Formats: sequence, C-alpha cells, structure tokens
Amino acid sequence: TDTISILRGLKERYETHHGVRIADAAIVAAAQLAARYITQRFMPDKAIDLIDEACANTRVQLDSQPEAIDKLERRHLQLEVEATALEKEKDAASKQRLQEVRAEMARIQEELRPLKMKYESEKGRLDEIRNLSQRLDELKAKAEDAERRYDLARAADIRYYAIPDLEKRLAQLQAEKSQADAERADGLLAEVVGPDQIMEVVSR
Amino acid sequence: DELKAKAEDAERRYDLARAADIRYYAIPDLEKRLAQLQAEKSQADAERADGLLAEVVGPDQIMEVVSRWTGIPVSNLQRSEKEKLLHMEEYMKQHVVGQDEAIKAICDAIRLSRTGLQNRNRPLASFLFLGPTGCGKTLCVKELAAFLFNDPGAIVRIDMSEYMEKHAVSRLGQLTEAVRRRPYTVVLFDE
Amino acid sequence: SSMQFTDKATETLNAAAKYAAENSHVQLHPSHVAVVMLDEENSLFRSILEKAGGDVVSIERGFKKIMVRQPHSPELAKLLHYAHEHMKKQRDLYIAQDHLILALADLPSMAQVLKEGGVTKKSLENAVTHVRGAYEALSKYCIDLTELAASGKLDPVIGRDEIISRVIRVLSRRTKNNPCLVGEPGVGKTAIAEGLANRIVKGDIPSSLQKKVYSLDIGSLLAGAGEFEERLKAVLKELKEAQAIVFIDEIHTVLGAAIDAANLLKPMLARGELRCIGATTLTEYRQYVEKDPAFERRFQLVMVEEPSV
Amino acid sequence: VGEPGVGKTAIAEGLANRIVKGDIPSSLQKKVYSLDIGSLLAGAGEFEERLKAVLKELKEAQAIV
Amino acid sequence: SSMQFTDKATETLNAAAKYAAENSHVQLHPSHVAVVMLDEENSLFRSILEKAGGDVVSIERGFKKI
Amino acid sequence: MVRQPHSPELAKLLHYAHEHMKKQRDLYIAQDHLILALADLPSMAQVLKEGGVTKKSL
Ligand SMILES: Nc1ncnc2c1ncn2[C@@H]1O[C@H](COP(=O)(O)OP(=O)(O)O)[C@@H](O)[C@H]1O
Ligand SMILES: Nc1ncnc2c1ncn2[C@@H]1O[C@H](COP(=O)(O)OP(=O)(O)O)[C@@H](O)[C@H]1O
Ligand SMILES: Nc1ncnc2c1ncn2[C@@H]1O[C@H](COP(=O)(O)OP(=O)(O)O)[C@@H](O)[C@H]1O
Repeated sequence: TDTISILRGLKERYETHHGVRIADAAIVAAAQLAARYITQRFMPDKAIDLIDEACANTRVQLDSQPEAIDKLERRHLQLEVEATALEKEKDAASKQRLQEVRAEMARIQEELRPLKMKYESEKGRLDEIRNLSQRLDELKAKAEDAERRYDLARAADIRYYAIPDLEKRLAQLQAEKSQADAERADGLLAEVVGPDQIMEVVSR
Repeated sequence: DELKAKAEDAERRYDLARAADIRYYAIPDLEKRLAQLQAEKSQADAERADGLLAEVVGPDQIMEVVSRWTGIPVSNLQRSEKEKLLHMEEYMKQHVVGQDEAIKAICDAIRLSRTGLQNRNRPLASFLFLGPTGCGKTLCVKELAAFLFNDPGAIVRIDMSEYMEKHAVSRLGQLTEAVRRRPYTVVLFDE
Repeated sequence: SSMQFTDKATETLNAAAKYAAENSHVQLHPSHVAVVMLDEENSLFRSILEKAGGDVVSIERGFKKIMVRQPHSPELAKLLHYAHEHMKKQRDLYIAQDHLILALADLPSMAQVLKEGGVTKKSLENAVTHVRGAYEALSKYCIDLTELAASGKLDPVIGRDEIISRVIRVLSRRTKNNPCLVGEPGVGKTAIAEGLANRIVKGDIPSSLQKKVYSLDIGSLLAGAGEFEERLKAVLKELKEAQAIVFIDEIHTVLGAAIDAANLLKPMLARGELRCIGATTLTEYRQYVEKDPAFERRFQLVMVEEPSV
Repeated sequence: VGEPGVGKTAIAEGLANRIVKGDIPSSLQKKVYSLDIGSLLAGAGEFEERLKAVLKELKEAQAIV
Repeated sequence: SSMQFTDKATETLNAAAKYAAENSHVQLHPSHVAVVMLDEENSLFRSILEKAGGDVVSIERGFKKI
Repeated sequence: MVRQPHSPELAKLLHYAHEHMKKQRDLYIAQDHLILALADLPSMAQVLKEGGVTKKSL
C-alpha cells in the first residue's frame, strides 16, 4: 500500500518526461507484481523501473512505426529507385521487369500511405503535448520562488498571463487525439499505459 | 563500391543534384561490363579441366582453412553428423573386442540426445565404467574422440591424486576455463 | 595551396551571419566574429586581453558600432586570405580560438579600435605568449559515427534487432539513461552501436531521441602530456551546448582510474546533461560499476548474448 | 542506515521542501549542500587543500552538508 | 617584513604596469587597476557592485576620465 | 650573383622573420623557414615564375 502512494506523487513528472497516458490501473498493478514475481531489489527501486520502462516502449509506436509497417516502407524505397534506373536503359530485359515494379508499387501506395500518414500527422501533434507539459510544470515552479523571495511583479505575469494561456492549448489537443485514434483501430493500449503494458515488462 | 557510398551521402544531406547521375547513370551503365567479364571467366575455367574450385569459395574451400589451423585431415570434414551415428557400432568393434554388451550401451545414450527425445538440460552421455582393471576403460575413451570428435589429442585427464583435498574443489576454476577454449572435449574422471 | 579549418572555426562565421541576419544585413563583416566570442562560456578572447591590460568594455562597444554603420564584405576577403597565407609561418599548433586573435590584429579597420581602446599592437605579442606555453575537440579527439554511416562507409548490421531496440528504450527513460553493452570480447560490442546510427538519419528513431553518436577515442586523448585536463574538459563542454550522445569503447579503462579521468564524467552523468553508451567486459564490469553504488544508479545492466547457429 | 534500495538521498530532499516553505523559524534555517567526492578529486596532493576551504565556509555561513 | 601574492591579484598588478607604459604615463595611478580587474570572465568584483547596490555601467565610465 | 659588387635586401628579409615568429602553424625556424620567405620579394619571385614554380603551389 505504501508503494502505490509513492508512484502517485511522481505521476505528473513521469507523464511530462515520457509524454504517454499513465492511468490509475498501471500503478496498482505495478506494486502487486513487484512483490511476487520480480523480487530481488527494494522498494521503490523495484517498482519505479517498471513504470519508466513501460512508458519508454510506448514512445516508439507513438513516434516511429512498428516492424509490420517499417518492413513495408523499406520495400517501397528499393522499388522506386529500381523503376527509375531501368527506365533509362533500352534493354529488352529491362522493359519486362519495369512492368512488374510499377504494378507492385500501385498496391503499396494504396495500403502504406493511408496507414503511414496517420502516424506522421499524429507525430506533429503528440510532440506538442509534451512541450506543453514541460512548460506548464516549469511555470508553476518558477512562480513559486517569487512568492517566497518577495517579488510580486514577477509572479503576477506567470500565474495570470502564462499558465492560463498555455492551459487552453492542452485541452484542445486532447479532443483531436481521440478522433485520430478511431481511424487507426488503436487507443486502448497503443497510447494508454494500463495493466497490460506493465505485464509485458515483467514477462520479458 | 565507392560510387554507392557517394550516392547515398548526397541523398541524405539534401542534395538531389549529384546522386541523380550515379544511381541512374554511373551504376546502370557499368553493371553490364562487370557481369560480362564474370560470365566469360567461369566458362573458360571449365575448358581447362582443372582448378574449378580455385576461384569460387565453396564448401571445399572453407574446409581447407579449418584443416590447416588444427591438423584434421580433409576426409574427416566431409563426414556429416548423421552418417557418424549410423556407422558407430561397426567402428568400435574393430578396436575394442570382447565387450559386446558395453558398445551397444554407449550408442543408446548418445542417439537419444541428438534426435530430440530428451530435454536440453543434460550433456551428451554420463557414463560410469566399473569392473576390474585392464578391461577396456582407457582405450574406450581414446577411441570415442577418434570417431565422434575426430581429435584423439582433445582428451583432458584430471586425476584425483591432487584434487582430492577440499581446497581443490573450487578449481572444478581450472576445469571450467579449460573446457571453454575447446567445446568438443572429453573430460575423463580417473580414480 | 589549400587551407584547413576546424568545425568550430567554420561555425563561427555561420553564427556571426545569423546574428547579423536579424539586424537586416547583406554582407558579413569581420567585426561580428569578436561579438560571438564574447558571448560564450569560458571564452579565451577575454582572458588573453586581461594580461595585456587595456579596457575590453571600450573595445567591445567599439566593435558593436561598426556593424551598425554597415549598409561577402570586401574586408572579410582579406581575413580569409591572411588565414591561408599565414598558415605556413609560425611553428606548432593548428587553428583554434586563441589563434584567431592575431588574424584580426592585421586588419587596418580592426587595429584602429584596439589602439584607441587600450591594448595596442605591442601588447598583443606578449599576451598570446603566456597563454601558449562535431566541433573543435570532437573532430581530432573524437570520430562521429553518424558521419561515416550516412556517407556509405559503414558495414551493415544484420542480426541485432533484439539489442538495438532495447537501447532506444533505455535512452527514453528519465533515470538510468546510460546503456552499457555488457558482453564478451568476441560476441560483438562496437558493431551494435553502428546500427543505431543508421536509424537516426533514416528517421526510425522516436521523436524523444534526436542526438548524435560520437566515438570517444581513448588513445587520442592521451597524446602528449599535466595537459590532460585541458583536453578532457574541452570535450565535455562541446557536448553540453550541442546535446549529443558520446560512445565510449571499453569504459573499464577510462572510467575507474594513472591519470584521474573518471572524475570529470560523474557530475555530467548525474545531472542528466550527458548520455554515454558503455561496452566493457563482464569480467571487469563487476570491479568498476557494481562496486560503486553511485555508478549503478545511472548505468543499467544490458546483457549481450552470443547468437546461435 | 538501511539497505541500498530503500532510499537515502530522497530522504534529505524532503528536508529542503519543508524548511524553505515553512516549519522552523529563521533562527534555525540552514542550507543543505551535497558534497560530492568526485568533484574534489578532479584536477591536480591538492586534494586536502580543496577540502579545507569547504569546511571553513560551512562554519561562518551556518549550514549543514 | 614579507609580502606574499596569489595568482588572480598577481596578474592584475603586472597588467597595470603594462597599461601605464603603453599610453606614455609617468606615475602609476590606482585607477589603472580596477579597469583591468573588472574585465574578467566571472570576476569577483562584478558581484560586489551588484549586491551592495549601484549600476556597473556607470561606475566604470568614471574611471576613464581619470 | 654576377651583378653583385648586411644588405639592403637582407634587412627587409630579417623584418619578415620578426613577425613570422607569432602567426599560426608551420615547422621549426631554421633552414626551411627562409624557404617560404624569399617568395614575397619581387626581385626573387621572378626566377620561380619562369622556371615553373607557382606562388600558390609553393
Ligand atoms: N578389447 C580389447 N582388446 C584387446 N586389447 C585391449 C582391449 N581393451 C584394452 N586393451 C589393451 O589395454 C591397454 C590399456 O589398458 P587400460 O584401459 O589403461 O587398463 P585400465 O582400464 O586398467 O586402466 C591398451 O594398450 C590395449 O592394448
Ligand atoms: N550484425 C553484424 N553484422 C556484421 N558484423 C558484425 C555484426 N555484429 C558484430 N559484427 C562484427 O563483430 C566485430 C565486433 O568487434 P568489436 O565489438 O570492436 O570487438 P569484439 O570483437 O571484441 O566484440 C565487428 O568487427 C563486426 O564486424
Ligand atoms: N517518498 C518518495 N516519493 C517519491 N519518490 C521517492 C520517495 N522515496 C524514494 N523515492 C525515489 O527513490 C529513489 C532513491 O534514490 P537513491 O536513494 O538516491 O538511490 P537508490 O535508487 O539506489 O535507492 C529516488 O530517486 C527517489 O526519486
């Protein structure tokens, strides 16, 4: 019970650095599995590492692309250069191979572009979410020192004309994120750190 | 090889003006000459009726390097592991006679570990030779590495004359480090 | 013949043109070089002039008034020609930050401000004598792995998909952001980091990681003298303002020891301002990392298993 | 005193988050310094001379370490 | 009687003699020391004027007139 | 050498060595130091031009 209260205190800072969505189900499941399976260290060192490792793995799918998508993109790059190189040649054997490369690239563009561009548009939006959390957590810390060092001309421009202005931008990006998740058949585990994400770290 | 390196550097440093003349001109126009010389060279080597494996690295070329860095003849390298387990009972009887009931028991403990009828938690075969002295305890070990291991000199002998004390138990370590350099070794436990 | 400039001296003219671009300018004047050098951390242009005396404030304000009167400048072409002609005159020492002071003294437009400020021409001779005896230190003492990887001069890495993907997850964490390829001298340790730099240019790395890869040469830092503190502190300073990940081959030899060199890497790896990738042997790993409890807090055990058949 | 895993440095971190905010009067407020053994060993012996200057400043300024 | 100097104050004293000789002077006025000492990277004298009060851009202007 | 009767031209050559001691990079001030110094004189660089020695290639 004491381990759960420790992870809840640093939940705001861990969500800022990683940038994923940390839920309440991953906190209880982390302290429960750390006292039955992985048991060789001490709390909270044997419980905090289970959260930072699970949140770091989710960052790959939220920015890069899985192996099932990256493998298809590498095959299209090798066919684009080969189709152009064989076009300049006037050999009889190059004309037959050119008809098969152009017919294969038409099927790739109909399946890779509607899937790869979804992660590209999300990358430009998900990266802005982390930039908002890094600045909102910094303004709340810089304005706190002004209240203890006798400075009213500095804290008045942060708690009023900085934090309330940058807070409305975070609420607008959360509404557009749920719309893009429906077009990718993801959202229940690909961007939410829950009990299933913590169990994958212990099992490996 | 150098043109492929300069072509990839221009495409990664945002320069599509120099790499367009390498991957599309300097390379497609030179692959026909390189492939033509390799085809005419392979056809001319067959007319000489000798030196067929002197230009193409094949299975016989790799066995020549291994046979030189050790001393094992070439005839022992082409023998696969499947054919050794079949003609094993006929080779042991030519050197060790009289123990007809002991040779069959050795092959019954090795064949059950190579096919896949046992878990991967035990070594090859753990034996325990007994009987009086001079019955075939040392000669049988030397004949095992001369057929299955193809190396009679790869048999270590750790006698219990100096490792009987309790202070020498941790060096079983000298035996751990010795078997790491040579995987296929024969550890003999005398006395 | 041909002149050779370092990466720090090359970016000096680029950084000077960036500051002049915001003030609406079409040419690059040599006076912008002295302004950039006076806005760095622990610069050498200030300590050298302090020995000869004079007033730097009167000189700094004089150089800032020249760039305002501005409408490649004709005066800048004489500076590049002097760097090529005087490149075979003195003795040892190549080009750096202290050698650029004598190049600006030969210009008639820059010598008038110095004489009217304090430090004359004769004072500049005795000032550079006592001080005598990728960026600048990242080119001669370090080798950028991403440069050779993008130039097609790196061997392909096939068969390390289960190891490279694990290092990316370690670098994305808040704590223990210092991987250590713990293995054996024969299973492959340097070639593992070679495949990581290939995914940086291609874009397969997540957005949370955008640094570079620099191979820290141990034998290059021990070239010559005493004078090892001036070479080790110069590498750590260039990696802090540029934000890059340095690669250290065989960390058990440089971290844990003749000349004390591991003391300059402890405060950097503790504050999160440095990311190192280790690749030592398990035999020496239990005597230089697991022995000190402070080193285990920042390094994570990464086992390297030998591939099968 | 405890096992290397229960937390030692984090215990001293909570002390600075209570005296600065509000707990003890200003007559007992003392600064907390983190003396690192790697910073004094660096450089040029001269290891004992750099340590004496640190212990002298901690007395006239009234602060713990 | 003995006089012992350090390192930071030693380089400043030697720099004041070179500044008074390059401008053709006779006497060594004490105003030729605070100008060279102030022109230092992270100098200890800069934090003194900023702590006890007073602008650092107006005090140095009064030393050049001497 | 035939037209020959310190020197008026040697005093100018010694003036270049006084400034070349504080420059950038080279070798050791000795026999090879005066090699790259005679090319600056107009009365000595004319022979190198007609013989095939470019000032930029020196
Ligand atoms: N089956 C056999 N037929 C003939 N000679 C044998 C046989 N087995 C062993 N020997 C002889 O015994 C000798 C080795 O004896 P060894 O095995 O060392 O005795 P011990 O088992 O008492 O140590 C060899 O020189 C070999 O000629
Ligand atoms: N995936 C791979 N593909 C090709 N070569 C590899 C691969 N992994 C390792 N190697 C080879 O293993 C060698 C490892 O060298 P290095 O790590 O410097 O020292 P050590 O040999 O002691 O590990 C490299 O020279 C490299 O050629
Ligand atoms: N009450 C707590 N709340 C939040 N975090 C804690 C708490 N107690 C300990 N920690 C964390 O545990 C870690 C312990 O670090 P430290 O004691 O320096 O070394 P080690 O990790 O080896 O124990 C700290 O980084 C701290 O973030």
